Amino acid sequence: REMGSVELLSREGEIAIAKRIEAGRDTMIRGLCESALTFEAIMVWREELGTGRILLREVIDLEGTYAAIVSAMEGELREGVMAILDAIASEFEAFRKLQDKLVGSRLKGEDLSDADRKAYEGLSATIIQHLKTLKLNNNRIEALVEQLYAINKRLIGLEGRLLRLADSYGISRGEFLKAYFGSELNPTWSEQVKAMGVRWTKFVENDSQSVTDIRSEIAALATETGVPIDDYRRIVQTVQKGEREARQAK
Amino acid sequence: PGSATVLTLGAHMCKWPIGDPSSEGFTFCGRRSSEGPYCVEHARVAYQPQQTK
Amino acid sequence: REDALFDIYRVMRPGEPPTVEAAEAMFKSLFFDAERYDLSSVGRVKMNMRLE
Ligand SMILES: [Zn+2]
Repeated sequence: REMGSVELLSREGEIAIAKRIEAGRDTMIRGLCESALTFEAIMVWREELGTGRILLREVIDLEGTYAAIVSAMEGELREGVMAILDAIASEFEAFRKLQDKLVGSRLKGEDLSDADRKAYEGLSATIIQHLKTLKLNNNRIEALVEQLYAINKRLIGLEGRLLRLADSYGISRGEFLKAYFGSELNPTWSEQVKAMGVRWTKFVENDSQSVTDIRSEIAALATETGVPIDDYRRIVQTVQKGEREARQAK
Repeated sequence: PGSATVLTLGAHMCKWPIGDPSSEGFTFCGRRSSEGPYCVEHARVAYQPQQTK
Repeated sequence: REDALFDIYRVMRPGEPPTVEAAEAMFKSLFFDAERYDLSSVGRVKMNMRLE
């Protein structure tokens, strides 16, 4: 009954569903190859590969390499991957340095605007272009997606706890994200956000003053363990959206 | 071509793909197609029209 | 007749959703089909004797 009265036979829409799955995979790959721990983990893991680690069949699919171009194809793709890693090592190091500088500026308060963001974007774009054209496999992609989902679940739990602690009198849950997106650099976010509303002062004093501090400490501890803050959130969000679209198409 | 990319796809919107996902320009319709994955005509053509069984 | 076919389909197969042509095909395969409703010649002669 569910199959019949509810589901409709997709006639000539198989190719459309395949294209939708391909688009979802493209979205997931684009969200993965960005300035976060995924690009660093895929770059650091690929640094050991090629010479003494698994260079092919575990990082980049052999079919995807020569798809647009067995023994000859294996050695050809291996040398190309090694050259790409050797050329992108400096870009990945610069991107990691820029991410560390941005995390320090966000944890201290000072805004790094003297070309720091420009250098970070320039170092991240090179790594993204190198990873996208590398045609990597899904083996490490699965672990990266799992780590991103775990980090996103932890962040969502922390945000929900903060919302439940701050929404006692007259606060809501949807405003917590809007407040933390623009009031995350300063450590006294709950103190410098008391512009209007009497419920905010009561929620910040004796209501959630310790909950907000615990959430900020957890976020600071999780930033060093993996990807930093303010950059990995949107990355995991877009990768989760792509995975959800792919699962819906399937 | 459509008016919505693969990222700005919200709920109650068309999802019929146009073009090649591995190409440069690949977007969807992105119109009022609530209560259905695709739009009216695309869902009709994809849902095995003239259903008599 | 469509309502009667739907009722017959619901009685025979309540879980399956009755259709316009599906219900008409069910009754035909049940009684109007000699492949399933294989009434022997003795049955037909007994019917002809009971009711002329
Ligand atoms: Zn459409």
